[PDB]
Amino acid sequence: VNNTYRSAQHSQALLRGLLALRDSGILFDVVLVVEGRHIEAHRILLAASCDYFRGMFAGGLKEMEQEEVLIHGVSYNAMCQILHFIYTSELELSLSNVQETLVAACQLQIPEIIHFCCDFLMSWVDEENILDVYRLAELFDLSRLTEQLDTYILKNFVAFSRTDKYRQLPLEKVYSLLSSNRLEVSCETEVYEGALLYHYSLEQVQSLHEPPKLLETVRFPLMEAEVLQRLHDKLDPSPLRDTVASALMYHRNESLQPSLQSPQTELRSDFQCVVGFGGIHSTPSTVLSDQAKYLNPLLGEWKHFTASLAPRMSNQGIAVLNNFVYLIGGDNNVQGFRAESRCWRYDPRHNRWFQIQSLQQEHADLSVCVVGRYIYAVAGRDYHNDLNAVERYDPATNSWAYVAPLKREVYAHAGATLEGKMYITCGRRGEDYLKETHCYDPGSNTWHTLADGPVRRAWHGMATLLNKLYVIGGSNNDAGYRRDVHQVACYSCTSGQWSSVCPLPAGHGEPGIAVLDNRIYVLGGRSHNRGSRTGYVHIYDVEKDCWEEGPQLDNSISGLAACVLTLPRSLLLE
Amino acid sequence: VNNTYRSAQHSQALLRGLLALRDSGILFDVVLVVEGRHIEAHRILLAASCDYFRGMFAGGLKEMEQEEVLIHGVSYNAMCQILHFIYTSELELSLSNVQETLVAACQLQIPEIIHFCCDFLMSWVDEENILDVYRLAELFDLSRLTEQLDTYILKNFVAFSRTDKYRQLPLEKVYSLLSSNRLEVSCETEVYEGALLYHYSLEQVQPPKLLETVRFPLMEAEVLQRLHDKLDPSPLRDTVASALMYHRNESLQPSLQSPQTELRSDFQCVVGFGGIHSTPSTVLSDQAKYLNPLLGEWKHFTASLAPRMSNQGIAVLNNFVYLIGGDNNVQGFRAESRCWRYDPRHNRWFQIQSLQQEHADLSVCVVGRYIYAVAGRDYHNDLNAVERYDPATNSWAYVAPLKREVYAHAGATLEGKMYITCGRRGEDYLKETHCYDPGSNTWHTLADGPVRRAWHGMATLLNKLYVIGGSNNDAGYRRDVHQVACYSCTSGQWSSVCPLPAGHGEPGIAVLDNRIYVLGGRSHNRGSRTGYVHIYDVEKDCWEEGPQLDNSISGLAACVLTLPRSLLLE
Repeated sequence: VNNTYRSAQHSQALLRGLLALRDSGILFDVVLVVEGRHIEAHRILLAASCDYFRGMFAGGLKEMEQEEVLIHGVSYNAMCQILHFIYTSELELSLSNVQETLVAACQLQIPEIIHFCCDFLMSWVDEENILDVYRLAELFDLSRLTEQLDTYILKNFVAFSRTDKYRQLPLEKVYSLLSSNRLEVSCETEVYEGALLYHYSLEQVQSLHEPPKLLETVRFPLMEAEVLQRLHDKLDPSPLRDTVASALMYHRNESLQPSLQSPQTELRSDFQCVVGFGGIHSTPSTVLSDQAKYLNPLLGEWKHFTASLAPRMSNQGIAVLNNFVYLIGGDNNVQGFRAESRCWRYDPRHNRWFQIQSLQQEHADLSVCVVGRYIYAVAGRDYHNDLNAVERYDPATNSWAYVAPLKREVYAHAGATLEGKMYITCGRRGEDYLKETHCYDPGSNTWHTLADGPVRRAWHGMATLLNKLYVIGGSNNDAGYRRDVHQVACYSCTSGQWSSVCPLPAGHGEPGIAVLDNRIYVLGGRSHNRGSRTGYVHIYDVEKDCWEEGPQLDNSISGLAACVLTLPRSLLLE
Repeated sequence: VNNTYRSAQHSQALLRGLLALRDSGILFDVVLVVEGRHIEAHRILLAASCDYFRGMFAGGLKEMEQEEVLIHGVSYNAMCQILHFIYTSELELSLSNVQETLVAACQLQIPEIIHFCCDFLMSWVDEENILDVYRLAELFDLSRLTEQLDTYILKNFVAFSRTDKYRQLPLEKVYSLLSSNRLEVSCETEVYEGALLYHYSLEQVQPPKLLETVRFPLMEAEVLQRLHDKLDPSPLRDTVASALMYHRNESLQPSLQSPQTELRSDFQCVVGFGGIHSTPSTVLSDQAKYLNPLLGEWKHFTASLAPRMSNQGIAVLNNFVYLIGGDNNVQGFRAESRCWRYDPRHNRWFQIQSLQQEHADLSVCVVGRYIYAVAGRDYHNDLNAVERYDPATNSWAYVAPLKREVYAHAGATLEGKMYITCGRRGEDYLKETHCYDPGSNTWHTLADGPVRRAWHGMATLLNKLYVIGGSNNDAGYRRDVHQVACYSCTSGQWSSVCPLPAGHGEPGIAVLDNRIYVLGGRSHNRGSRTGYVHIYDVEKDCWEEGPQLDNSISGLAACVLTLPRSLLLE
């Protein structure tokens, strides 16, 4: 209790001394007189906040070496306002003096006070003072006022469309703002109405003869199919007609929609709230869940979502391509060994669903990584046993493309392509437990040597987090007994070294990779020591290097996987 | 409506500005020449560099507004220390700047500097620097290190007998520690010998007001009785004899209150033990954990032989509770055979004699020869036999009928005074409301309740009992009654309070530093008890998270006794 600390009450003592000196009419070093009115404040705090004011007050003239200080060749009102704002830490503005006060604060290099005043003015801006906001922002050129004005425009464009403010606003700026995928919109009809109001008189709307350039900013494929068809029915021959035809073709060819992507088919919404799909939860019975109810660590609470057309599959392989989550196969050995062939792919970005037919693949409980237009499948099993003959397939073309066969038979194992190279580690060839790890690169179409796991575990899948094999621990009876692995370490096979990563609090093989807010979150699996599924998950980031309590899942489940995707504002609206 | 935001890095900016002003060589307003030495510096920076300089030379007095300032007792060492502290922004002591600072601070008339030097010497006190530490302690004798110095002197009295630090050590603190009985000690055999050796020399073992300043009867006499028997005669032996009869007076513990039997400390709170919990949690409460305000949580401890009583009565009569039987049929009847009484004054508990009639959930006042109960009733039904409950004497005798027919009613001593509002004929709401005070044992005249409302939640509002609104099926829905009726004879005016969301029917009454807390309640809409505890302060006009009990029980008795060592240590 004798460590040297840092003084923090010196400023309070200095302010108290300055106030005592000022109240007694002594130690008058800085004096400001405005129209015969005297204002008392502590000059110590004011002179210690910025350097421009200190240099102006004490440049070295005769004013700084006398009881009375005179400022010649300067503006008395601006200097007095700046000094008052710096000393009293308050922004006293009016309906017409807001711009002058903001300019005075900016001249004093006060970011916090100026930003607070600008935010207060924006939040208390009347309709009759609309012209007093844009002009003030243009004249002041504040680093924060422009952003506040842009946010207000983006949030009140709907209200401005009805009023004449939309007409007064620049057309080029409005078009540029609409082009960016950040504006808050509800329906394509509203966007079209806003574009028409920007490109035509508001009174006229309440002229489609001339196709404006800003009309192309509206995403035709993102509109409703019926609405798009109705618009194209009366659409005259023009670039808008071509866009409508392209959108109609994309809608009618939804089977190959991912292969017919266009620059105008981009979404614009959220991106977090990872929503889990599938999986088998022991509580209250072994059934394939079809609801979207997860626990997003970023939000700090359980994720809320509505699963529409969610397939009833457990531990299904999840592959994300073109920002779309696809589920292929999926063993259901929890309720009994039975191979699953039917598979479906969802397209939340396109607001539709696709029934991707799957070919006859002799694999179960296998993970397929879609790298580019081709995919590779590893692990797998025969009809009643495991096998080492791994055959890949391409979901894009439903073709059984040839891939590198597995080095050893894998039972309930997984394999993912790290930096475009499939990796297989641990595993168990039936009763025998495999330990050698082979990283068969899909590009080379052959097996290759890879670094063995730091801990001699079995039935552990291979996952690629941050371009590294972030898998450690594992808990299964294939190691010899139901004994927990007391040694946990992260050995990067790609780098051939024990790269530093976040240690796993619990060891579980075949963990589902889930990245949210740059945090390596792994859940699911079963603990041999506990003799059941693990319902505890921790969301910790090695990069953050912060230890805290991760969100708890709603129920204990196994074989749950998730991926990063853009979520709509409807989920956050509830 | 202006607000003021202060950054946490402004101290560094102020220091940088002061350094820039000092290094500029300009903006000098005060010029002082002392001992023929001429320097240029800022007056504000110089004042802020030191601590006592700002309060001495910048106090706004006549000397602070003069060209020349007179300084007496200021040596070059003090100026060098101030300059070093200003330059390095560090304030600490070392092995080469300890004695010099203490010597130079004696003539500076700075109490803060002397106290800081004494604290630094105490934090760096070794066997080779005993004289310097003693000199620093004598120079300052800070009020914060006095207790530590006294404890160190007492624990090493053998060495302190010949050491000069004993004369400079505090005497009042040592005397207070010696007479104290709550001090942390792992034993009472070697500790007693050490205390005896510290207080008096070994030769004595083998007028003065300080000698009589020790309150032997107030402290624990159980361990000091043997020492006092062999000691000289004193008038403190009467308390030991008086307390001897209290061992065989467990039944009459509240009646045996004595002037020296006052309640030690004011550590009154709510303990999540006792009572019968039926809704909304089907878990029996057994952990007797006491919340620690220093720790902020009720840490678990070894609750060996803890008093486990179920559906026990709750009363506040001079920190002593007396009750007979127990009935909680409104929230679920539960037969129990364990009866416990909370007596923090005696720091002991005993099994009281069970009365013939199980009458409880009423107001018990420590008046007369025994505690009196207002009429009586069975566990859940009214009975034609009227008797008074006397658990202390276990005497079942017929009593006169009460003026108002009340069975299983609710009553408590609010703020140490008995009060009753409206009434209820058990679990069935009635139409006639009469306020009978259990303390007076008579139907005192009061204002008639215009609205048939009862079994509401009562809290401490305007230092008086107040019932506002209510929650029952008499209004036809689960709404709030706009009319609020409160009887405050002492206040003389109605106390406005927010309506109680949960009704309080025959619950335990607890006072914790004039802060009413409600656990459980009555929820007619849910068909069970309240699964959450909420406090609705009228002044706050908002819902705040109060102390959440471990078990959401209703009418759970609170026991105050000696806490476990692990629980006390938190």
